[PDB]
Amino acid sequence: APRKLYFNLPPELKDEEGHPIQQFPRNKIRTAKYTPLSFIPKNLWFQFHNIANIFFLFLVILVIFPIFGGVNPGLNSVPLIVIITVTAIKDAIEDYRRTILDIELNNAPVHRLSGKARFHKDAWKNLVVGDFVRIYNDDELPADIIILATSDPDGACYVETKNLDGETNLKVRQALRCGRTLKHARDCERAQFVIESEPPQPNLYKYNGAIRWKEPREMSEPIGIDNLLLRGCHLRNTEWALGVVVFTGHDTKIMMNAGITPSKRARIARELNFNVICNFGILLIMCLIAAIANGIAWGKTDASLAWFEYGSIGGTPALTGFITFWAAVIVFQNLVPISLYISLEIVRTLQAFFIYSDVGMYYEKIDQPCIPKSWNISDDVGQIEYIFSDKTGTLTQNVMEFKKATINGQPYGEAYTEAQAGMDRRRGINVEEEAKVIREEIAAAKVRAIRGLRELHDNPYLHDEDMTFIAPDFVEDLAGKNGPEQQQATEHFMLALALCHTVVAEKQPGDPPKMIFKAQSPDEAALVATARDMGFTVLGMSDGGINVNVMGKDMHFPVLSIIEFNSSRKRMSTIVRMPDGRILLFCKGADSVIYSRLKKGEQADMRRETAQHLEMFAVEGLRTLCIAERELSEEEYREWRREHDLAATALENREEKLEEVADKIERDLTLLGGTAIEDRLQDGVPDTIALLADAGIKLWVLTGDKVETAINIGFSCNLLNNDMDLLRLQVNESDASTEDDYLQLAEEQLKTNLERFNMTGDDEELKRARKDHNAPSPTYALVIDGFTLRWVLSDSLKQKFLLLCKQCKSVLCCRVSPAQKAAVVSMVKNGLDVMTLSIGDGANDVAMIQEADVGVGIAGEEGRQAVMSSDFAIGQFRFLQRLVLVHGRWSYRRLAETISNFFYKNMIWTWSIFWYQCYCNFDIAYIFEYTYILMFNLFFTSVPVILMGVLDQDVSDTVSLAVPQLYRRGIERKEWTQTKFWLYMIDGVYQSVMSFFIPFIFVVLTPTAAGNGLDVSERTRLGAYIAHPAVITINGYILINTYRWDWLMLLSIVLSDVFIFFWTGVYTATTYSAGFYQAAPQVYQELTFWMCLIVTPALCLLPRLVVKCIQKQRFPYDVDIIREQANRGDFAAADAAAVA
Amino acid sequence: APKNRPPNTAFRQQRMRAWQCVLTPKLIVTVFSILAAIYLGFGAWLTYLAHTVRDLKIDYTDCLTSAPKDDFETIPQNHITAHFSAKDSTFDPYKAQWKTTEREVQVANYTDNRQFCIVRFNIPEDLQPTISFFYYLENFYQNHRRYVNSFNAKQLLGDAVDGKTINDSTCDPITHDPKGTGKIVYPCGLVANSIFNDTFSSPLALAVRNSSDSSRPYNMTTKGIAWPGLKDLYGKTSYSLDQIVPPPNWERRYKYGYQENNPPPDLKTDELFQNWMMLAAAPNFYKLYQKNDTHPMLAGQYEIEIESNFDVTVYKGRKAFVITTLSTMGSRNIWPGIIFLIVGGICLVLDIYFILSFFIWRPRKLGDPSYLSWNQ
Ligand SMILES: *[C@@H]1O[C@H](CO)[C@@H](O[C@@H]2O[C@H](CO)[C@@H](O[C@@H]3O[C@H](CO)[C@@H](O)[C@H](O[C@H]4O[C@H](CO)[C@@H](O)[C@H](O)[C@@H]4O)[C@@H]3O)[C@H](O)[C@H]2NC(C)=O)[C@H](O)[C@H]1NC(C)=O
Ligand SMILES: *[C@@H]1O[C@H](CO)[C@@H](O[C@@H]2O[C@H](CO)[C@@H](O[C@@H]3O[C@H](CO)[C@@H](O)[C@H](O)[C@@H]3O)[C@H](O)[C@H]2NC(C)=O)[C@H](O)[C@H]1NC(C)=O
Ligand SMILES: *[C@@H]1O[C@H](CO)[C@@H](O[C@@H]2O[C@H](CO)[C@@H](O)[C@H](O)[C@H]2NC(C)=O)[C@H](O)[C@H]1NC(C)=O
Ligand SMILES: *[C@@H]1O[C@H](CO)[C@@H](O)[C@H](O)[C@H]1NC(C)=O
Ligand SMILES: *[C@@H]1O[C@H](CO)[C@@H](O)[C@H](O)[C@H]1NC(C)=O
Ligand code: BEF
Ligand SMILES: [Mg+2]
Repeated sequence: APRKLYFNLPPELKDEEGHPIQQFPRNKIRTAKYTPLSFIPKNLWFQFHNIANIFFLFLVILVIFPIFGGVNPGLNSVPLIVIITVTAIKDAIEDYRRTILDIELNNAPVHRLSGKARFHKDAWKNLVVGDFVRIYNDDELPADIIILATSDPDGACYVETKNLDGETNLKVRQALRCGRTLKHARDCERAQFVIESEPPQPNLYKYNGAIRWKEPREMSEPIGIDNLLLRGCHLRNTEWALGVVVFTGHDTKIMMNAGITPSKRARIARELNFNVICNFGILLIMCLIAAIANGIAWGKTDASLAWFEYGSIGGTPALTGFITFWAAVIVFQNLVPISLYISLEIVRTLQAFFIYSDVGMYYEKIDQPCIPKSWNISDDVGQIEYIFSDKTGTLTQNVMEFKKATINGQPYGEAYTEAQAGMDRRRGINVEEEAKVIREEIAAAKVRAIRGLRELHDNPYLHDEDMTFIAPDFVEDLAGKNGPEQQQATEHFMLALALCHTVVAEKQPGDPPKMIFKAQSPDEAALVATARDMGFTVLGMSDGGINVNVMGKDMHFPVLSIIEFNSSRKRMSTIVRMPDGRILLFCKGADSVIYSRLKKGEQADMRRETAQHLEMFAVEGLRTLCIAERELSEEEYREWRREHDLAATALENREEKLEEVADKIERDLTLLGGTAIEDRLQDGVPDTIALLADAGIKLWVLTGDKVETAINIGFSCNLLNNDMDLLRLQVNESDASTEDDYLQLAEEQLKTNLERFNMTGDDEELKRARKDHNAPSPTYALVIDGFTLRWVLSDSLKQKFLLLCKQCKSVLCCRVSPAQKAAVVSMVKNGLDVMTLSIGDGANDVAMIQEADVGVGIAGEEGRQAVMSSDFAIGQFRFLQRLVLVHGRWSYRRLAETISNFFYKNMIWTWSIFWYQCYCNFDIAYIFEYTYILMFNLFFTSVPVILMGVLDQDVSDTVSLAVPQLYRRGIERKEWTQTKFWLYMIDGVYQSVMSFFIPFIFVVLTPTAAGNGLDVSERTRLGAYIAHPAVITINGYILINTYRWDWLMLLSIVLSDVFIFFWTGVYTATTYSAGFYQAAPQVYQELTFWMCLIVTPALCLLPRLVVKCIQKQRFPYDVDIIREQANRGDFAAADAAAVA
Repeated sequence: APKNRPPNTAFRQQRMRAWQCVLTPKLIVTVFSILAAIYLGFGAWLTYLAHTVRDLKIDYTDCLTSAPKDDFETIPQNHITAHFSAKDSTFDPYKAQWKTTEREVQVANYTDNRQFCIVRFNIPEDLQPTISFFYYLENFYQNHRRYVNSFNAKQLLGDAVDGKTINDSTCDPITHDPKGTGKIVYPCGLVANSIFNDTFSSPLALAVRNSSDSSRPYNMTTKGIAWPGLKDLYGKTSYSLDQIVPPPNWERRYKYGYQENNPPPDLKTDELFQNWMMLAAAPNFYKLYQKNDTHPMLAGQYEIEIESNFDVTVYKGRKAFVITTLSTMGSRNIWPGIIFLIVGGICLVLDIYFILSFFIWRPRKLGDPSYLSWNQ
């Protein structure tokens, strides 16, 4: 919907009631799943995705017909209404927590104006399209805004796009040419102009429009991205950016890549749905048996029912069989258990709570624990592989230091990395103590280097523990030791690192004034911040060029010219007239960009040593840079400047002429040295990645940042390695290539790569790849940018692509778009039958997060655009190991055991009832006194199984991090199979047989077994006789199946059994019951009661006890052996170390 | 200061005290040992118990069917089930004579003619007190859905409820007057309708030639035969005797209705009615009729007069009577002993096999990193 905007008369072609066309969304943002006005129908339809609720609602409307057993009002209609209401209450509370953080975000302030005559503070929601807006430094941007002016002239603002695109540098944006002159806050009400725009597009780097600035008659200024401040971009290096809001709501490219928090479901719910259907099938089969047998027995003129009972429930045996069928369906309702869904909701909410309250995942710097936002999915985290990950936000803190350098063929690093620490301590060498002694050597070298710097000129700007380039050899080489010429080399190098920059310097008064360096990228910021920590500190450009404070004495340099950085240049230069009279050109950039611009046939050993050292550094994960110099000539400089400003005057094709003239001066050079800046990871990220990869998970880093920084971070995190072939799928978006040739080139690359993996995507090697769970060949990585990714994700290549990505051990996407992130996640999620986690920190990440099975956000303080739409909200990447390894396999095993024991429980109950029906001509008569059935699943047995589900843990909080291989059992989904379900149901049927036919034998195969001799063979006394041992049996089986018998579990078992005894003994002491008038004194005080009470639980729990003990001894598990190990010892070290 | 710090309790952090229930073979051997011991002990106990009691069951449907009219013919062996330890005494069970007779009896006014059976059964040894006397009804289903909810509670409690509430209650077909009038039946259900109608006349111990007088009536009572709570449930009626009538089947007993000579029976004292109106569970139930707590029945050729008022072969059912003597366990039930012995025996054999396969045979030393399934 291509729109238009007017600023001070509307277009009469859209009149009153015709102008509201182009209806623009409200600037509010809804990540909540439910609105107040439409929460009820949406939530009801969501809860009914569980199929059993259909059966329960039908069974509730079926008891209204007053012909079957139980009357409708309370007994059968209270449970459904209460369950639906408590489920809706839980979901509404959860959605309201999401909504309260949503409305906290929506009230963020923005200086608004087109009606206010001043930029008064307002909120985001109050931003109608076409309203002026002022923005200040580091302000999150409310909506997609076109620039109109800014603080400094020439229109240059900086945007940190790290939230939308993983690029770190402050991208420059230009105010449009005519209109920059509105500096004031109220000189906008005479700014009469018109905006033309285009329909909203999710492509980030494609946008176009126009302006009509009304002696001026007609203007037109196309506006690419260079006039578009996006929404997640942070405004920097500018005091105010008086923009205008063009997009709002979900028109913005940040929001156009998400839905509205598509509600996820826990992937156990679906297999549980199939199991519910199978149980309903067996329910109908048994009810049909009941109906046929009841009709057959009721259509006889020889049974004692014809004489003594004048009856039929209908004037036919067929009709009475039909009535008995439906009545039995009422009685055997618990084959499809009603208490399953409320029990699972209660267990999942308690597990989400326990996740929320774990200090082992509490991050101090942001003051929040691992707050879960979807309490349904707490078990899926126990099955996932394919942890897709952002790079710029999650992995790397995005603080860039200056570690090493190689100048005049001499390296100065003296540095150590936790990455290398893990890489070495994984093998047999350098296990534990070497880390401590090496860090001690680094601390010693640091203090000695600071001492050496102090022996030089006094540096007030230098601050200990504010420096990372620690090199004592550098200090002694700059002092003069080891050579009179090497001193000159290092001095000139550190002077070059203080000359080629463009950083702005600001002094912070007070204690010895630490100077701050505002740059265009943290790269040159780290460069200069180290170029002040070794003398040569920098000052402002005081009307000439830079001022360098070299060794306590100031030096004023006039800067002749500067050629700024670019994405295509890959290098940046400056010519300066040094105080020694001669002018000098410095040029710093990529390693492979300067090696091309070098005077050939010189410094062979120097250049080859620098090459090998930069190879070492780039393998260690550092982002290398080369600096080169050339002694320019005065006449050469002025003639190059005349060519330069001539190319500047040519208005058409100007930039290409400037790039052409700027390439005639940077050819002959020489290599001063090579720096090595490090983009810092987070803490424990290499260890987290090692641990996860040992568990079975495969990690695909897919950033939106450049292709070589991705490989750098893949080397740091130890994803990549030095023994790894590289697969770079590339279709160079060759200019104007025929599109189909794109697909043909991509197909040939895919075909040769699959070949060499010794296969191809023939669709037969996919059904054999839907059933394989093995760590792939560990010597392969796949680097693929967005373009090649765009073309391999279209029709059929996808399949081939999948197989490719399944064989290579690592994957590193690059410059990938949010939509393409989601497309890769969906390709691995749907093309395979596998679970999927996505951890993120931004907009691209919100698209990746909602499409994955489990969405994890990082609270990276960049505006929680990807925290308000995630499953979980972690603070750091290192807590992901705690989450997935502890609260994942735990939760998954817990839910599996809960639902298995639960099916067993309801099976034994209803099949005991069914056997009794067998003994009464299938005319459905309760044996359980119409209150045992009412209170059984509620009081006597619910708490033991819910506790087994909520607070059971197999190994430990630390033995699980110590042995991650156990997580493999959750990868292949081996704890909730379809043979545990059937084995538990067969167990339930057997135990029902035994737990009914033992007490029946005891008290029915003999005349009144009651000691003093009286009627205890009654229909209800036998009910108590088989309903007390049944409760003890069910609670014993729920206890025998657990691993950690603790305070609460045993307490709840004891209270449930004592509570059935107490409830009987209390309810049968009044006349209100009249069937149980005094059941306690004449059932308890019998001896057959206690004999059955001690024999049926053993006779029911003995087969699985035997199976369990043998299947622990003769055949083990992995968790079995890890618990047999961690029992004695072998893990007390980790425990004692962690607790203190 | 950080306020969102999750409380470092020992419950929130899942650190509660606990016992990791590892199943090492020093824990399961003791479990199976103690289970085998306790269950073999209780099995021996309950077997001795179910062998310390002794009883005799006699079936009498062929009384009305095929018993003779004047001579004491013998009973076929498929009717006598006698569990008596001291076998081969001067008397031996499995030898009982029986004879039927149509007899003109009186009840209130009209002297109706019923049909009687007379059974001469010999018990060979004494049985010490609390000798009970049950009747036994095969193929009689009290446990039907419509049957077990068919009575009024307040009426049995003793009340004149109404002519409307009783009229539409769960005792549908039998709650109003069968004849023309609109009287209301006193016990309005079909559970009180079908009460057992036979009548047992107490064992007249024939002359054992010790006290050679012909009659030795072992006087067994039919009072204090149910739980006192039942007596707290029932009560004499408040009906005016005007609007109540036996429902359809007490007619051959109240051949004129409830009147000043045949009055409505008070239920707090009619204990056989209290035994009947507590619904049995199986179709082959027993129910208590008489007892005696204070004197031992001696070995003798006793004789019982069973008025066979209940026509039971009409639906292929069977009826019988038993004279069991009790113990602390109950009556003679051989199955608890055998079940306890079987459970104990299987626990013992599994204990033996486990101690063998975990101590003497290969023990599979604990926790070795060879079975870990990621080390193969
Ligand atoms: C002890 O209990 C048993 C069982 O309750 C009882 O046997 C029953 O006697 C009644 C009659 O008193 C029988 O009911 C009759 O059945 C026949 C055949 O179906 C019907 O034809 C009869 O209806 C006629 O007679 C009715 C009464 O006069 C009239 O109202 C009606 O209009 C018809 O003319 C009547 O329904 C019943 O079938 C038997 N039960 C069995 C199992 O045979 C026995 O009499 C009781 N004895 C004592 C002393 O209480
Ligand atoms: C309980 O339900 C029955 C069935 O509908 C009601 O039935 C009938 O009640 C009337 C009213 O008393 C009886 O009539 C009396 O009948 C005699 C005939 O013998 C007549 O001469 C009298 O004038 C008087 O009408 C009728 O016989 C009776 N029928 C049956 C089959 O029971 C009964 O009224 C209901 N109870 C109450 C309290 O309403
Ligand atoms: C058990 O039966 C014996 C049978 O003798 C009863 O003893 C007789 O009881 C009556 C009173 O009911 C006395 O008149 C007789 O003199 C007693 N006879 C003898 C020989 O003692 C005894 O009372 C009955 N007890 C119970 C509890 O029923
Ligand atoms: C018994 O009494 C009732 C009423 O008191 C009477 O109708 C009946 O005729 C009497 N019995 C005989 C045999 O007359
Ligand atoms: C048993 O004793 C009662 C009470 O004295 C008496 O009415 C009854 O006739 C006695 N039984 C026999 C068979 O005499
Ligand atoms: F902005 Be990112 F590292 F996807
Ligand atoms: Mg990010």
